[PDB]
Amino acid sequence: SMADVPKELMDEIHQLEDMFTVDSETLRKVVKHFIDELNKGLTKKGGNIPMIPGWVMEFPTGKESGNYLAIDLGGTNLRVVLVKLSGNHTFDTTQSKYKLPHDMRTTKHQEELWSFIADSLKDFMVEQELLNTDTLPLGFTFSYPASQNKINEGILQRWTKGFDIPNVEGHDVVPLLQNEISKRELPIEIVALINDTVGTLIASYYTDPETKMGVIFGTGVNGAFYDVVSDIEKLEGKLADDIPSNSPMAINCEYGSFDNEHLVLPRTKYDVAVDEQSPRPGQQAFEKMTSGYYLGELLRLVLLELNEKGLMLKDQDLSKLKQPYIMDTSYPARIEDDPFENLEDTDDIFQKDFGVKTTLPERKLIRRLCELIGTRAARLAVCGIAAICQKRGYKTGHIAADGSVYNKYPGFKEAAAKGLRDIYGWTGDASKDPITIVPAEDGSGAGAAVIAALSEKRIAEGKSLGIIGA
Ligand SMILES: OC[C@H]1O[C@@H](O)[C@H](O)[C@@H](O)[C@@H]1O
Repeated sequence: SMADVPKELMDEIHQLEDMFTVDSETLRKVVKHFIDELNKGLTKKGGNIPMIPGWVMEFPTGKESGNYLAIDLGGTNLRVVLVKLSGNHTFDTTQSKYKLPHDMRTTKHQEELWSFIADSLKDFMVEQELLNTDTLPLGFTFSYPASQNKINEGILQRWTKGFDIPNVEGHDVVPLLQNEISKRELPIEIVALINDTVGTLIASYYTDPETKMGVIFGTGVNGAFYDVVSDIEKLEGKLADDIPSNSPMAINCEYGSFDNEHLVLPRTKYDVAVDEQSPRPGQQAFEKMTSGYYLGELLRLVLLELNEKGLMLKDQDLSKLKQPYIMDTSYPARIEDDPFENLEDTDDIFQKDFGVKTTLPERKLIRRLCELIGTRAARLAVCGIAAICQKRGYKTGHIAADGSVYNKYPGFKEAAAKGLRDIYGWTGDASKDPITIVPAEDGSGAGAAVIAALSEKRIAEGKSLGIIGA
Protein backbone atom coordinates (compact mmCIF):
# COMPACT_ATOMS: atom_id res chain seq x y z
CA SER A 1 0.00 0.00 0.00
CA MET A 2 1.03 3.62 0.61
CA ALA A 3 0.57 3.78 4.39
CA ASP A 4 4.27 4.44 4.99
CA VAL A 5 5.38 6.81 2.22
CA PRO A 6 6.72 10.34 3.00
CA LYS A 7 4.61 13.35 2.01
CA GLU A 8 7.36 14.53 -0.35
CA LEU A 9 7.00 11.34 -2.40
CA MET A 10 3.20 11.04 -2.12
CA ASP A 11 2.93 14.50 -3.66
CA GLU A 12 5.16 13.45 -6.56
CA ILE A 13 3.22 10.22 -7.03
CA HIS A 14 0.02 12.26 -7.21
CA GLN A 15 1.42 14.49 -9.96
CA LEU A 16 2.85 11.56 -11.91
CA GLU A 17 -0.58 9.94 -11.63
CA ASP A 18 -2.32 13.03 -12.99
CA MET A 19 -0.07 13.37 -16.03
CA PHE A 20 0.14 9.67 -16.88
CA THR A 21 -3.58 9.07 -16.51
CA VAL A 22 -5.56 9.34 -19.75
CA ASP A 23 -9.33 9.49 -19.30
CA SER A 24 -12.03 8.32 -21.72
CA GLU A 25 -12.73 11.82 -23.01
CA THR A 26 -9.11 12.25 -24.14
CA LEU A 27 -9.05 8.79 -25.71
CA ARG A 28 -12.16 9.65 -27.72
CA LYS A 29 -10.46 12.90 -28.73
CA VAL A 30 -7.32 11.12 -29.93
CA VAL A 31 -9.42 8.61 -31.89
CA LYS A 32 -11.36 11.25 -33.86
CA HIS A 33 -8.17 12.92 -35.10
CA PHE A 34 -6.70 9.46 -35.66
CA ILE A 35 -9.50 8.77 -38.13
CA ASP A 36 -8.84 12.00 -40.03
CA GLU A 37 -5.15 11.13 -40.29
CA LEU A 38 -6.02 7.66 -41.62
CA ASN A 39 -8.12 9.20 -44.39
CA LYS A 40 -5.58 11.95 -45.05
CA GLY A 41 -2.85 9.34 -45.49
CA LEU A 42 -4.87 7.75 -48.31
CA THR A 43 -4.95 10.94 -50.38
CA LYS A 44 -2.30 12.09 -52.85
CA LYS A 45 -1.26 15.01 -50.63
CA GLY A 46 -0.61 12.35 -47.99
CA GLY A 47 -0.16 12.76 -44.25
CA ASN A 48 2.07 11.70 -41.36
CA ILE A 49 0.48 8.24 -41.53
CA PRO A 50 2.03 6.48 -44.58
CA MET A 51 -0.92 4.12 -45.23
CA ILE A 52 1.28 1.86 -47.36
CA PRO A 53 -0.46 -0.70 -49.62
CA GLY A 54 0.41 -4.34 -48.89
CA TRP A 55 -0.56 -5.63 -52.33
CA VAL A 56 -2.73 -8.41 -50.99
CA MET A 57 -6.04 -8.13 -52.82
CA GLU A 58 -7.72 -11.30 -51.57
CA PHE A 59 -8.91 -12.94 -48.40
CA PRO A 60 -7.29 -16.34 -47.74
CA THR A 61 -9.91 -19.07 -48.21
CA GLY A 62 -7.99 -22.05 -46.85
CA LYS A 63 -7.81 -23.84 -50.18
CA GLU A 64 -4.27 -22.45 -50.46
CA SER A 65 -1.60 -25.11 -50.88
CA GLY A 66 2.13 -25.39 -51.56
CA ASN A 67 5.63 -25.27 -50.07
CA TYR A 68 6.65 -21.71 -49.24
CA LEU A 69 9.69 -20.32 -47.49
CA ALA A 70 9.47 -17.30 -45.19
CA ILE A 71 12.19 -15.35 -43.41
CA ASP A 72 11.70 -12.86 -40.58
CA LEU A 73 14.23 -10.18 -39.67
CA GLY A 74 13.89 -9.44 -35.97
CA GLY A 75 16.24 -7.34 -33.87
CA THR A 76 17.36 -10.31 -31.81
CA ASN A 77 17.66 -13.06 -34.44
CA LEU A 78 16.82 -14.19 -37.98
CA ARG A 79 14.04 -16.74 -38.41
CA VAL A 80 13.93 -18.99 -41.47
CA VAL A 81 10.71 -20.98 -41.87
CA LEU A 82 9.44 -23.67 -44.24
CA VAL A 83 5.65 -23.72 -44.55
CA LYS A 84 3.63 -26.56 -46.06
CA LEU A 85 0.15 -25.18 -46.68
CA SER A 86 -1.91 -28.38 -46.72
CA GLY A 87 -5.15 -26.67 -47.70
CA ASN A 88 -6.86 -28.34 -44.75
CA HIS A 89 -7.21 -24.78 -43.44
CA THR A 90 -4.05 -25.28 -41.37
CA PHE A 91 -0.31 -25.53 -41.96
CA ASP A 92 2.83 -27.52 -41.16
CA THR A 93 5.92 -25.41 -40.42
CA THR A 94 9.55 -26.47 -40.08
CA GLN A 95 11.54 -23.54 -38.69
CA SER A 96 15.04 -22.47 -37.63
CA LYS A 97 16.47 -19.64 -35.54
CA TYR A 98 19.74 -17.89 -36.32
CA LYS A 99 21.13 -15.55 -33.66
CA LEU A 100 22.25 -12.15 -34.93
CA PRO A 101 25.97 -11.47 -34.34
CA HIS A 102 26.94 -8.78 -31.80
CA ASP A 103 27.15 -5.46 -33.68
CA MET A 104 24.89 -6.64 -36.53
CA ARG A 105 21.87 -4.42 -35.81
CA THR A 106 24.30 -1.51 -35.85
CA THR A 107 27.03 -2.57 -38.32
CA LYS A 108 28.70 -0.08 -40.66
CA HIS A 109 29.18 -2.77 -43.29
CA GLN A 110 25.64 -3.35 -44.53
CA GLU A 111 26.69 -6.17 -46.86
CA GLU A 112 27.18 -8.30 -43.75
CA LEU A 113 23.44 -8.23 -43.04
CA TRP A 114 22.38 -9.51 -46.45
CA SER A 115 25.35 -11.88 -46.56
CA PHE A 116 24.22 -13.23 -43.20
CA ILE A 117 20.60 -13.77 -44.25
CA ALA A 118 21.68 -15.53 -47.45
CA ASP A 119 24.14 -17.85 -45.69
CA SER A 120 21.54 -18.75 -43.06
CA LEU A 121 19.12 -19.62 -45.87
CA LYS A 122 21.68 -22.01 -47.36
CA ASP A 123 22.10 -23.81 -44.03
CA PHE A 124 18.34 -24.28 -43.80
CA MET A 125 18.44 -25.62 -47.36
CA VAL A 126 21.10 -28.25 -46.71
CA GLU A 127 19.60 -29.34 -43.38
CA GLN A 128 16.15 -29.77 -44.94
CA GLU A 129 17.72 -31.44 -47.99
CA LEU A 130 15.48 -29.32 -50.22
CA LEU A 131 18.46 -28.29 -52.38
CA ASN A 132 17.22 -30.28 -55.37
CA THR A 133 14.56 -28.68 -57.52
CA ASP A 134 11.33 -25.98 -58.36
CA THR A 135 12.15 -22.42 -57.47
CA LEU A 136 10.95 -22.00 -53.88
CA PRO A 137 8.79 -18.89 -53.40
CA LEU A 138 10.11 -16.77 -50.54
CA GLY A 139 8.16 -14.43 -48.28
CA PHE A 140 10.39 -11.79 -46.69
CA THR A 141 8.92 -10.20 -43.57
CA PHE A 142 10.69 -6.85 -43.23
CA SER A 143 8.99 -4.99 -40.37
CA TYR A 144 10.48 -1.53 -40.89
CA PRO A 145 9.04 1.47 -42.75
CA ALA A 146 9.33 0.74 -46.47
CA SER A 147 7.15 2.14 -49.23
CA GLN A 148 6.16 -0.38 -51.90
CA ASN A 149 4.58 0.15 -55.33
CA LYS A 150 4.45 -3.62 -55.82
CA ILE A 151 4.51 -6.58 -53.46
CA ASN A 152 8.08 -7.66 -54.24
CA GLU A 153 9.55 -4.27 -53.41
CA GLY A 154 10.51 -2.59 -50.15
CA ILE A 155 12.25 0.76 -50.18
CA LEU A 156 13.54 1.32 -46.65
CA GLN A 157 12.26 4.62 -45.27
CA ARG A 158 14.08 4.63 -41.94
CA TRP A 159 15.49 2.17 -39.40
CA THR A 160 13.63 1.68 -36.12
CA LYS A 161 13.62 -0.65 -33.10
CA GLY A 162 17.35 -0.26 -32.43
CA PHE A 163 18.57 -0.79 -35.98
CA ASP A 164 21.19 1.52 -37.44
CA ILE A 165 22.91 0.43 -40.62
CA PRO A 166 24.55 3.04 -42.93
CA ASN A 167 23.69 2.66 -46.62
CA VAL A 168 20.35 0.84 -46.70
CA GLU A 169 17.88 3.69 -46.24
CA GLY A 170 16.19 4.98 -49.39
CA HIS A 171 17.05 1.68 -51.03
CA ASP A 172 15.06 -1.31 -52.25
CA VAL A 173 15.84 -4.10 -49.80
CA VAL A 174 14.58 -6.91 -52.05
CA PRO A 175 17.25 -6.76 -54.81
CA LEU A 176 19.86 -6.46 -52.07
CA LEU A 177 18.85 -9.88 -50.79
CA GLN A 178 17.88 -11.37 -54.14
CA ASN A 179 21.21 -10.88 -55.91
CA GLU A 180 22.92 -12.27 -52.84
CA ILE A 181 20.80 -15.43 -53.10
CA SER A 182 21.65 -15.76 -56.79
CA LYS A 183 25.38 -15.48 -56.08
CA ARG A 184 25.06 -18.71 -54.12
CA GLU A 185 22.82 -20.15 -56.83
CA LEU A 186 20.13 -20.93 -54.25
CA PRO A 187 16.79 -22.02 -55.80
CA ILE A 188 14.92 -19.21 -54.02
CA GLU A 189 12.95 -16.30 -55.42
CA ILE A 190 11.63 -13.40 -53.37
CA VAL A 191 7.99 -13.28 -54.42
CA ALA A 192 6.82 -10.84 -51.72
CA LEU A 193 8.01 -8.25 -49.22
CA ILE A 194 5.62 -8.29 -46.26
CA ASN A 195 5.13 -6.19 -43.11
CA ASP A 196 4.78 -8.10 -39.84
CA THR A 197 1.39 -6.49 -39.11
CA VAL A 198 0.14 -7.54 -42.54
CA GLY A 199 1.45 -11.09 -42.28
CA THR A 200 -0.36 -11.14 -38.94
CA LEU A 201 -3.56 -9.76 -40.48
CA ILE A 202 -3.51 -12.61 -43.02
CA ALA A 203 -2.27 -15.51 -40.89
CA SER A 204 -5.11 -14.81 -38.47
CA TYR A 205 -7.81 -14.38 -41.12
CA TYR A 206 -6.67 -17.73 -42.49
CA THR A 207 -7.93 -19.39 -39.32
CA ASP A 208 -10.45 -16.79 -38.15
CA PRO A 209 -12.63 -15.10 -40.81
CA GLU A 210 -13.79 -12.65 -38.13
CA THR A 211 -10.33 -11.06 -38.11
CA LYS A 212 -10.81 -7.33 -38.81
CA MET A 213 -7.29 -6.11 -38.08
CA GLY A 214 -3.79 -7.33 -37.32
CA VAL A 215 -1.96 -5.25 -34.72
CA ILE A 216 1.47 -5.40 -33.12
CA PHE A 217 2.05 -4.31 -29.54
CA GLY A 218 5.77 -5.06 -29.59
CA THR A 219 9.15 -3.34 -29.58
CA GLY A 220 7.31 -1.28 -32.16
CA VAL A 221 3.63 -0.56 -32.75
CA ASN A 222 1.68 -0.80 -35.99
CA GLY A 223 -1.60 -2.08 -37.40
CA ALA A 224 -2.78 -3.53 -40.69
CA PHE A 225 -6.30 -4.01 -42.04
CA TYR A 226 -8.23 -4.89 -45.19
CA ASP A 227 -9.54 -1.82 -47.00
CA VAL A 228 -11.14 -1.49 -50.43
CA VAL A 229 -9.24 -0.23 -53.47
CA SER A 230 -11.83 2.47 -54.18
CA ASP A 231 -11.12 4.02 -50.79
CA ILE A 232 -7.42 4.39 -51.62
CA GLU A 233 -7.55 7.65 -53.59
CA LYS A 234 -3.80 7.91 -54.21
CA LEU A 235 -3.90 4.72 -56.31
CA GLU A 236 -6.48 6.37 -58.56
CA GLY A 237 -5.66 5.58 -62.17
CA LYS A 238 -2.42 3.75 -61.38
CA LEU A 239 -3.82 0.23 -61.40
CA ALA A 240 -4.58 -2.44 -64.00
CA ASP A 241 -8.08 -3.72 -64.80
CA ASP A 242 -7.35 -6.91 -62.87
CA ILE A 243 -7.51 -4.83 -59.70
CA PRO A 244 -11.16 -3.57 -59.62
CA SER A 245 -12.57 -0.93 -57.25
CA ASN A 246 -14.47 -3.37 -55.00
CA SER A 247 -11.24 -5.28 -54.46
CA PRO A 248 -9.81 -5.81 -50.96
CA MET A 249 -6.37 -4.40 -50.20
CA ALA A 250 -4.28 -5.00 -47.11
CA ILE A 251 -3.06 -1.67 -45.74
CA ASN A 252 0.11 -1.32 -43.70
CA CYS A 253 -0.85 1.80 -41.75
CA GLU A 254 2.57 2.55 -40.28
CA TYR A 255 0.65 4.68 -37.80
CA GLY A 256 3.46 4.82 -35.28
CA SER A 257 4.07 8.14 -37.00
CA PHE A 258 0.62 9.40 -36.02
CA ASP A 259 0.47 12.98 -34.73
CA ASN A 260 4.06 13.98 -35.48
CA GLU A 261 2.51 17.45 -35.56
CA HIS A 262 1.71 17.02 -31.86
CA LEU A 263 -1.88 18.26 -31.89
CA VAL A 264 -3.78 15.69 -29.80
CA LEU A 265 -1.51 13.24 -27.98
CA PRO A 266 -1.17 14.05 -24.24
CA ARG A 267 2.62 14.38 -24.34
CA THR A 268 4.27 15.42 -21.09
CA LYS A 269 7.67 16.98 -20.44
CA TYR A 270 9.05 13.45 -20.04
CA ASP A 271 7.61 12.44 -23.40
CA VAL A 272 9.07 15.52 -25.06
CA ALA A 273 12.37 14.65 -23.36
CA VAL A 274 12.38 11.12 -24.78
CA ASP A 275 11.70 12.53 -28.24
CA GLU A 276 14.33 15.27 -28.15
CA GLN A 277 17.06 12.85 -27.13
CA SER A 278 16.08 10.06 -29.53
CA PRO A 279 18.07 9.37 -32.76
CA ARG A 280 15.50 11.12 -34.97
CA PRO A 281 13.32 13.64 -33.03
CA GLY A 282 9.93 14.62 -34.44
CA GLN A 283 9.36 11.04 -35.59
CA GLN A 284 7.16 8.21 -34.31
CA ALA A 285 5.24 10.45 -31.90
CA PHE A 286 2.56 7.83 -31.23
CA GLU A 287 5.05 4.97 -31.15
CA LYS A 288 7.48 6.70 -28.79
CA MET A 289 4.80 6.74 -26.07
CA THR A 290 3.26 3.29 -26.50
CA SER A 291 6.14 1.23 -27.87
CA GLY A 292 8.17 -1.30 -25.92
CA TYR A 293 11.36 0.27 -27.23
CA TYR A 294 10.73 3.52 -25.35
CA LEU A 295 8.83 2.44 -22.23
CA GLY A 296 12.02 1.93 -20.21
CA GLU A 297 13.57 5.14 -21.49
CA LEU A 298 10.58 6.97 -19.96
CA LEU A 299 11.18 5.36 -16.57
CA ARG A 300 14.88 6.24 -16.80
CA LEU A 301 14.22 9.93 -17.37
CA VAL A 302 11.61 10.26 -14.63
CA LEU A 303 14.05 8.59 -12.25
CA LEU A 304 16.84 10.95 -13.34
CA GLU A 305 14.74 14.11 -13.01
CA LEU A 306 13.37 13.07 -9.62
CA ASN A 307 16.97 12.52 -8.52
CA GLU A 308 18.19 15.85 -9.88
CA LYS A 309 15.59 17.49 -7.66
CA GLY A 310 16.72 16.04 -4.34
CA LEU A 311 13.73 13.76 -3.90
CA MET A 312 14.94 10.26 -4.68
CA LEU A 313 18.10 8.15 -4.85
CA LYS A 314 19.94 10.84 -2.89
CA ASP A 315 23.72 10.40 -2.76
CA GLN A 316 23.67 7.32 -4.98
CA ASP A 317 25.79 6.50 -8.02
CA LEU A 318 23.61 6.91 -11.10
CA SER A 319 26.60 6.39 -13.37
CA LYS A 320 24.95 3.32 -14.92
CA LEU A 321 21.46 4.85 -15.22
CA LYS A 322 22.95 7.77 -17.16
CA GLN A 323 23.38 5.61 -20.27
CA PRO A 324 20.43 6.10 -22.67
CA TYR A 325 18.29 3.05 -23.46
CA ILE A 326 20.01 0.92 -20.83
CA MET A 327 16.56 0.04 -19.48
CA ASP A 328 14.38 -1.96 -21.86
CA THR A 329 10.77 -2.99 -21.19
CA SER A 330 11.88 -6.02 -19.16
CA TYR A 331 12.56 -3.68 -16.24
CA PRO A 332 9.09 -2.10 -16.00
CA ALA A 333 7.65 -5.56 -16.69
CA ARG A 334 9.67 -7.23 -13.92
CA ILE A 335 9.12 -4.36 -11.48
CA GLU A 336 5.38 -4.60 -12.02
CA ASP A 337 5.70 -8.39 -11.74
CA ASP A 338 7.27 -8.19 -8.27
CA PRO A 339 5.20 -10.45 -5.93
CA PHE A 340 6.90 -9.19 -2.77
CA GLU A 341 5.51 -6.78 -0.18
CA ASN A 342 8.85 -5.01 0.21
CA LEU A 343 9.39 -5.30 -3.54
CA GLU A 344 12.49 -7.41 -3.07
CA ASP A 345 12.72 -8.33 -6.75
CA THR A 346 12.90 -4.63 -7.64
CA ASP A 347 15.54 -4.06 -4.98
CA ASP A 348 17.75 -6.83 -6.41
CA ILE A 349 17.50 -5.32 -9.89
CA PHE A 350 18.69 -1.83 -9.00
CA GLN A 351 21.50 -3.31 -6.91
CA LYS A 352 22.74 -6.05 -9.25
CA ASP A 353 22.16 -4.18 -12.52
CA PHE A 354 22.64 -0.48 -11.72
CA GLY A 355 24.39 -0.58 -8.35
CA VAL A 356 21.90 1.72 -6.63
CA LYS A 357 20.24 1.24 -3.25
CA THR A 358 16.58 2.10 -2.78
CA THR A 359 14.38 2.54 0.27
CA LEU A 360 11.00 0.81 0.43
CA PRO A 361 9.03 3.99 -0.43
CA GLU A 362 11.38 4.66 -3.36
CA ARG A 363 10.40 1.29 -4.82
CA LYS A 364 6.75 2.01 -3.99
CA LEU A 365 7.05 5.03 -6.31
CA ILE A 366 9.07 3.25 -8.99
CA ARG A 367 6.44 0.50 -9.05
CA ARG A 368 3.48 2.87 -9.27
CA LEU A 369 5.34 4.68 -12.04
CA CYS A 370 5.75 1.48 -14.07
CA GLU A 371 2.02 0.89 -13.64
CA LEU A 372 1.14 4.36 -14.94
CA ILE A 373 3.30 4.43 -18.08
CA GLY A 374 2.33 0.84 -18.88
CA THR A 375 -1.40 1.42 -18.52
CA ARG A 376 -1.19 4.62 -20.56
CA ALA A 377 0.75 2.75 -23.25
CA ALA A 378 -2.14 0.27 -23.46
CA ARG A 379 -4.96 2.82 -23.43
CA LEU A 380 -3.24 4.92 -26.12
CA ALA A 381 -2.28 1.99 -28.35
CA VAL A 382 -5.88 0.78 -28.74
CA CYS A 383 -6.80 4.19 -30.19
CA GLY A 384 -5.53 2.85 -33.51
CA ILE A 385 -7.91 -0.11 -33.30
CA ALA A 386 -10.99 1.99 -32.54
CA ALA A 387 -9.96 4.43 -35.29
CA ILE A 388 -9.69 1.73 -37.95
CA CYS A 389 -12.86 -0.08 -36.83
CA GLN A 390 -14.76 3.21 -37.05
CA LYS A 391 -13.33 4.51 -40.33
CA ARG A 392 -14.48 1.23 -41.81
CA GLY A 393 -17.92 0.41 -40.44
CA TYR A 394 -16.72 -2.51 -38.32
CA LYS A 395 -19.47 -3.01 -35.74
CA THR A 396 -18.04 -6.33 -34.61
CA GLY A 397 -14.92 -8.41 -35.16
CA HIS A 398 -11.73 -9.90 -33.77
CA ILE A 399 -8.46 -7.99 -33.58
CA ALA A 400 -5.48 -10.28 -34.10
CA ALA A 401 -2.76 -9.14 -31.70
CA ASP A 402 0.90 -10.09 -31.26
CA GLY A 403 4.05 -8.48 -29.85
CA SER A 404 6.42 -8.89 -26.91
CA VAL A 405 4.57 -6.24 -24.92
CA TYR A 406 1.10 -7.67 -25.52
CA ASN A 407 2.38 -11.15 -24.66
CA LYS A 408 4.93 -10.64 -21.87
CA TYR A 409 3.99 -7.37 -20.15
CA PRO A 410 1.90 -8.01 -16.98
CA GLY A 411 -1.67 -6.73 -17.11
CA PHE A 412 -1.31 -5.28 -20.60
CA LYS A 413 -3.99 -7.50 -22.14
CA GLU A 414 -6.48 -6.37 -19.50
CA ALA A 415 -5.49 -2.72 -19.90
CA ALA A 416 -5.78 -2.78 -23.70
CA ALA A 417 -9.27 -4.27 -23.37
CA LYS A 418 -10.46 -1.83 -20.71
CA GLY A 419 -9.01 1.02 -22.75
CA LEU A 420 -11.08 -0.21 -25.67
CA ARG A 421 -14.28 -0.50 -23.60
CA ASP A 422 -13.79 3.07 -22.38
CA ILE A 423 -13.52 4.45 -25.90
CA TYR A 424 -16.73 2.75 -27.06
CA GLY A 425 -18.55 3.07 -23.74
CA TRP A 426 -19.35 -0.64 -23.47
CA THR A 427 -20.65 -1.79 -20.09
CA GLY A 428 -21.10 -5.35 -18.84
CA ASP A 429 -19.16 -8.59 -18.52
CA ALA A 430 -16.70 -8.26 -21.44
CA SER A 431 -18.33 -11.20 -23.26
CA LYS A 432 -20.85 -8.72 -24.66
CA ASP A 433 -17.98 -6.78 -26.27
CA PRO A 434 -18.77 -6.67 -30.04
CA ILE A 435 -15.06 -6.19 -30.73
CA THR A 436 -12.45 -8.20 -28.85
CA ILE A 437 -8.67 -8.53 -28.98
CA VAL A 438 -7.55 -12.12 -29.57
CA PRO A 439 -4.08 -13.76 -29.62
CA ALA A 440 -2.79 -13.76 -33.19
CA GLU A 441 -1.53 -16.44 -35.55
CA ASP A 442 2.05 -16.65 -36.76
CA GLY A 443 2.26 -13.51 -38.88
CA SER A 444 5.95 -13.49 -39.80
CA GLY A 445 6.00 -17.23 -40.49
CA ALA A 446 2.69 -18.72 -41.58
CA GLY A 447 1.32 -15.32 -42.62
CA ALA A 448 4.15 -14.55 -45.05
CA ALA A 449 3.85 -18.02 -46.58
CA VAL A 450 0.09 -17.54 -47.08
CA ILE A 451 0.92 -14.25 -48.84
CA ALA A 452 3.57 -15.84 -51.05
CA ALA A 453 0.89 -18.38 -51.99
CA LEU A 454 -1.63 -15.64 -52.83
CA SER A 455 1.09 -13.82 -54.78
CA GLU A 456 2.28 -16.76 -56.87
CA LYS A 457 -1.33 -17.50 -57.82
CA ARG A 458 -1.58 -14.01 -59.35
CA ILE A 459 1.77 -14.41 -61.11
CA ALA A 460 0.46 -17.64 -62.62
CA GLU A 461 -2.79 -15.97 -63.67
CA GLY A 462 -0.73 -13.19 -65.26
CA LYS A 463 -2.43 -10.66 -62.98
CA SER A 464 -0.61 -7.68 -61.45
CA LEU A 465 0.80 -7.11 -57.96
CA GLY A 466 1.60 -3.40 -58.04
CA ILE A 467 1.05 -0.09 -59.82
CA ILE A 468 1.36 0.08 -63.60
CA GLY A 469 4.97 0.42 -64.70
CA ALA A 470 6.35 -0.43 -61.27
O1 LIG B 1 7.25 -4.33 -35.41
C1 LIG B 1 6.03 -3.63 -35.41
C2 LIG B 1 6.21 -2.33 -36.18
O2 LIG B 1 7.38 -1.68 -35.74
C3 LIG B 1 7.52 -0.40 -36.32
O3 LIG B 1 8.61 0.26 -35.73
C4 LIG B 1 7.74 -0.53 -37.82
O4 LIG B 1 7.82 0.75 -38.40
C5 LIG B 1 6.61 -1.32 -38.47
O5 LIG B 1 6.97 -1.69 -39.78
C6 LIG B 1 6.29 -2.59 -37.68
O6 LIG B 1 5.05 -3.09 -38.11
